[PDB]
Amino acid sequence: SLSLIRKKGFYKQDVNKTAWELPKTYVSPTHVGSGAYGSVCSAIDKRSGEKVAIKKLSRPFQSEIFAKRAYRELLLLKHMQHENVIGLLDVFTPASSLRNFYDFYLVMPFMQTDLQKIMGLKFSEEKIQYLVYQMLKGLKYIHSAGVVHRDLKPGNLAVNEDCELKILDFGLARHVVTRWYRAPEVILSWMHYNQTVDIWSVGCIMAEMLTGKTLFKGKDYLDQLTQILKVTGVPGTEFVQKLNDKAAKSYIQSLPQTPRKDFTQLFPRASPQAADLLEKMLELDVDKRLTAAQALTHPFFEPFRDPEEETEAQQPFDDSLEHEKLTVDEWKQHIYKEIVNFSP
Repeated sequence: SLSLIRKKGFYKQDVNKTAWELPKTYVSPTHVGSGAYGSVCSAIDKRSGEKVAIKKLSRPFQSEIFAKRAYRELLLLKHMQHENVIGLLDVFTPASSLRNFYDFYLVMPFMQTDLQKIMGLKFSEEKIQYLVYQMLKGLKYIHSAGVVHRDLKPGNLAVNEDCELKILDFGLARHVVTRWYRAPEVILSWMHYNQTVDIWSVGCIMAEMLTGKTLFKGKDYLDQLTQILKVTGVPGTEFVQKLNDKAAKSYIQSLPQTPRKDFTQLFPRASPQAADLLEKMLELDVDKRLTAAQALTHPFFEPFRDPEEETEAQQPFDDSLEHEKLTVDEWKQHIYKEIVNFSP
């Protein structure tokens, strides 16, 4: 039938030449940024005076790829409940029914910036301890739900002036590069992957926080990896045997063999505990590399460690449609049901 819900509950405003339609409680929408999949405004929840981030999905029903990604993102954001993992305060559409459903919005905690904006500056070790501790807590959590990031980089780590950290954009890897944060087994596919793909990235980010320099930077990854392995050395026959390719085998065999790792030449100014953690995270062998839960027990983190904060997901993340192909309309119908049944 006919209804006044929409006109009473929502207002329209142009922000960054894009039409936004928001519930009346969210005021003063201000452009923050844009990507391929959405755009973000900050707004004030007038009920409390608090700042939130609102993401308008960008034409999510233009293709199956976009619609499926929007679905999986919504599901992930709804499932995760951890302080170091970005989550949902609200989702809504202006539409009163499925018939009229074309647009939706995600409401999230506002974070002023991200680590990419700070890279190049040398961080004090206590700042590294606190920020990397938060990264690992967040990873422990998503990993416990069966979710991996797989594309962790400074741009994906939201931070504020108090060094609070949230992880963004996890679980969407299956849905141009000169600085390389992905695990070598992911970039070069030379070995089976596990959840410690994200621990390698933490290592690269921590290395960069320490020195001010990107660890792997240049046109060709393998050439940049070599520069480091020439200084650091590689693991032995137990590692080489796991390699899925004899050309990868020859590459590793041609590098210096070093029984015990020592990142002293690599990071001369790094404290002993920093260097030791770096060595255990920046580990080529995927079975030897620390998990998040293991890295959290490292003495590097003692000044900030609170085991109670190191939670796990109560339930595994469930996405039966992960490998499915549906039409745009079928993805839309699945998304709509998830918006309607949302509750904070």
